[PDB]
Amino acid sequence: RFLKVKNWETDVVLTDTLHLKSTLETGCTEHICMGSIMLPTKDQLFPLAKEFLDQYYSSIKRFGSKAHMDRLEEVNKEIESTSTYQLKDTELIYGAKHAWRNASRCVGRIQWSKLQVFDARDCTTAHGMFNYICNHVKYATNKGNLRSAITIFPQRTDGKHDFRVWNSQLIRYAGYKQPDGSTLGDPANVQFTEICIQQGWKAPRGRFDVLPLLLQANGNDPELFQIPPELVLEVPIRHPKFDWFKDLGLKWYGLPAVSNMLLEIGGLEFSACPFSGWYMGTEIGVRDYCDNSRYNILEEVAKKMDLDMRKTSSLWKDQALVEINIAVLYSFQSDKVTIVDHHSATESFIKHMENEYRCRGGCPADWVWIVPPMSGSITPVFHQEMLNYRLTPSFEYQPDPWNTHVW
Amino acid sequence: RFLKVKNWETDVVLTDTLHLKSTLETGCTEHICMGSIMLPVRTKDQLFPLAKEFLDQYYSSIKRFGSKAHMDRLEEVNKEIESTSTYQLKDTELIYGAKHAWRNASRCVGRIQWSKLQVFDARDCTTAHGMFNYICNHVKYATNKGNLRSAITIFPQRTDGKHDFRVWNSQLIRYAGYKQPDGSTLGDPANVQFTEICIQQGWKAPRGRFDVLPLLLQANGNDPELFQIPPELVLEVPIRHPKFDWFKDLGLKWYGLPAVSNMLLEIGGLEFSACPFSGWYMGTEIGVRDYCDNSRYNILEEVAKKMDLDMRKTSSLWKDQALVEINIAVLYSFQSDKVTIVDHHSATESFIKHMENEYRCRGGCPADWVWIVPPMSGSITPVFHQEMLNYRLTPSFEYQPDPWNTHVWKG
Ligand code: HEM
Ligand code: HEM
Ligand SMILES: Cc1cc(N)nc(CCc2cncc(N3CCOCC3)c2)c1
Ligand SMILES: Cc1cc(N)nc(CCc2cncc(N3CCOCC3)c2)c1
Ligand SMILES: C[C@H](O)[C@H](O)[C@H]1CNc2nc(N)[nH]c(=O)c2N1
Ligand SMILES: C[C@H](O)[C@H](O)[C@H]1CNc2nc(N)[nH]c(=O)c2N1
Ligand SMILES: [Zn+2]
Repeated sequence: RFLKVKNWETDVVLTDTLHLKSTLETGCTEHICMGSIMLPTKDQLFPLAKEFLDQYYSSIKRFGSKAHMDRLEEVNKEIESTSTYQLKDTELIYGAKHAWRNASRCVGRIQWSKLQVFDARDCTTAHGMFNYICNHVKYATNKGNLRSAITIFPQRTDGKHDFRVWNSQLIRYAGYKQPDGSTLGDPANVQFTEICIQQGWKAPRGRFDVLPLLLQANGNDPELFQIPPELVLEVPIRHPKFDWFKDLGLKWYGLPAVSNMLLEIGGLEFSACPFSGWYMGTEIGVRDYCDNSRYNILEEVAKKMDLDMRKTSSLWKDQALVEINIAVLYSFQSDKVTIVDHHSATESFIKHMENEYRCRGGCPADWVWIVPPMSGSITPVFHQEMLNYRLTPSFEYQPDPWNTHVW
Repeated sequence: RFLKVKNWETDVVLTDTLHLKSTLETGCTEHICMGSIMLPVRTKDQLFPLAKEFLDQYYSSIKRFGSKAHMDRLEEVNKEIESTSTYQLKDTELIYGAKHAWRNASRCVGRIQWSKLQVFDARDCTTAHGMFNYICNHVKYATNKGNLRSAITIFPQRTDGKHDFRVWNSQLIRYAGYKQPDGSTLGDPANVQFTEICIQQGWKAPRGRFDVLPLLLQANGNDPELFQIPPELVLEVPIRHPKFDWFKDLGLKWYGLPAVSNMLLEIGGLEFSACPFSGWYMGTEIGVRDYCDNSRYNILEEVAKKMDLDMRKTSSLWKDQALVEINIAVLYSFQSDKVTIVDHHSATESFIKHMENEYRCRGGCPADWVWIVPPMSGSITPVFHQEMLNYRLTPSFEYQPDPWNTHVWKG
């Protein structure tokens, strides 16, 4: 019931007690572990609201106060009457920050308290949504000095009036299938890129075409909008030692901005809540560039290095992987765009974890996602035992809109 | 109940039904995953169900379930239990059992080799000297002049737990580690405590950086005895790099034979507390963990210095750059000396094929992702993108406490 987590590199042991407040289920059972699986009414709503407001007033050292009691009362009133309720701005801000704080797969949570929250609950149209997203992007990019932010659109009602951003990130490159069987651009977006064209997008059929936004307001049909290019800060990729690198023609964007998740606060569901921070180097260089199902350029970089690609045991893949990540980190720092290497980030997360164990009594963490895709065991998170469980408020996954949307 | 696992690189989906035959716990609950946690006297009462369950498996595998041969064996075992509180495995059962323990080892990326395991029955062993001889023969056979062969040696099973056989070493071959007055460490930091135990037990320590530890062997619950493995039986590989001539000057070498000796083999309710098993190394085990862990030989610094990497900011990825060269060197050295070894790309690719095969013919393959995924270059191996189910089948290898923490000293 009270749990121990050991670091095996430093022998340090923390005691987790926060997990006893775990509400949601994990997929796992006493018989089977699923830690590596990617995705496993009025009555319902009242307790959910109470649990939240309780922890809120607790955080502000005003638990059991009349302000607490009165709010619990008032929210209770509003639910019995309207079958839902609205969050005060302070609650909303607390809720968003805490959903990040509870994101077990996020290595960047040491920054959790410095989240800019833009309240877009007054939004009513796709054009209104577009305005808010543009402003989000601009605030967050900040000429390269990136800042964490979330923009929150109206909460779900009867499920027929959902607000959705159909893109998975605010900023991604298009994917096109070629007649010659291969793929141009980003293969991960071939379907979304189809839907865009299917909805009227004029694709320049290039390799790094910033996708248009597809915005759905109030359960309506989704509309297309192009982000002003001047707001999409991109970084050309060069190597600090290999001149030929530039010739590969690689660039990537500076703003990672997740837009398809569902924010749940106090039993309320915010289906459109795009949020952004800044990249860890490996996300781009390792995943985006070198994954087979992506830009998959390892072979090309390897050939320009003239490494022996005759036998896997020359580790040419690994050698190429390193230069590529060296270059990505190099380009961003050169262009003065915020980015963090996997060493510094994981070290930050260790400090954060210790902080959370000390001031909160634990920190839900998912080892499978915290450990970077390269160099895993030379980072301190590798040797860190972690406990995974789900606390609310939270970001949850949600189905792709196109499967759901009644047209 | 069916369970689906997906590969996100290939979209190959698999169905698990094998998890239904799982009985042991995992550590996880509906409200917590402990999947990244490293660690999660038996009566006639629970013993016979365990016996029966095993013998049913065994006779299914040889296509003789429900046979008279099957039934007589059950009644044989039953009577042996109620009259002697334990029972003895036939040799055929012991072999079947050890192979399956490996096959069920959810943390082992090397399980594709599981059917080819030489099993040495050391159950007639009664003394430490007898243990030394068995272990020496295991090492000689397994090493096979560098053309390594998988093997396991099985010593007598636990009885009342007051007469255990144990190998006190964690691996049959390992380098000493000595803590110095100034706080630093000579040798392998992982083995400091064991080295001390040995030294206390009368081992004369050469005190170098690559001293092969002696065997500390407990037979029948008696106090353990020291034995030195004959050096001619200890295959070692000088580490050098194919491009970097200064690399040999680092003075590194490693032993060829990975051989785990502190685990507990459970078959049909029987506990075999001494069961050293060995295979061959995956490159990263040496080049990533043994050399580059902070709490091990920690040569990342020096290698990076000699490559003259930019070590002022970690953003140069000097740590990663050096890590790769060390692993290239480990592979290059073993291959050049014709000592069997596998790189992490070949190993994980093979495990993936094995796994898919296990799903088809067997209905599943329990796998611990946290352990299967290699400790460098993780996402450019196919296992990174593979959803895996973890659960516990028997027979199995279990951890067991260190013997110096439980042993009752005789004198
Ligand atoms: C500020 C710097 C940030 C860094 C360095 C960072 C880093 C990461 C990384 C590396 C992942 C792993 C996902 C993958 O590799 O595919 C991740 C996931 C995640 N991050 Fe953070 N992030 C940052 C900001 C944020 C912010 C501002 C939020 C929310 C307010 C957030 C919420 C999440 C969530 C919910 C996930 C899990 C998403 C999923 O399940 O796919 N992150 N983050
Ligand atoms: C023959 C080639 C083999 C290879 C390449 C191999 C590879 C590995 C690796 C890399 C690990 C994880 C090690 C680590 O944490 O550093 C492992 C774990 C394991 N292997 Fe294998 N192995 C092989 C043979 C065997 C054999 C013959 C057995 C038993 C008969 C076996 C049983 C196990 C067990 C029980 C574990 C879990 C160890 C632990 O929890 O500490 N392996 N294997
Ligand atoms: C804010 C942020 C910063 C950062 N450095 N990295 C990410 C991760 C982006 C990201 C990571 N993993 C899965 C998704 N998807 C969108 C959510 O649904 C699954 C796919 C997105 C997000
Ligand atoms: C047989 C075999 C082959 C191979 N290539 N690699 C290993 C490594 C097994 C291994 C890895 N890590 C810790 C332990 N220990 C044994 C259990 O107790 C802790 C030490 C064992 C074993
Ligand atoms: C905390 C975590 O479980 C621990 O560091 C594990 C992670 N994965 C591992 N994987 C392997 N192969 N070997 C290990 O020792 C570990 N250690
Ligand atoms: C199958 C496996 O769970 C899948 O590849 C996971 C593994 N770990 C990950 N870790 C991060 N950071 N991001 C990911 O997308 C994944 N994918
Ligand atoms: Zn689990």
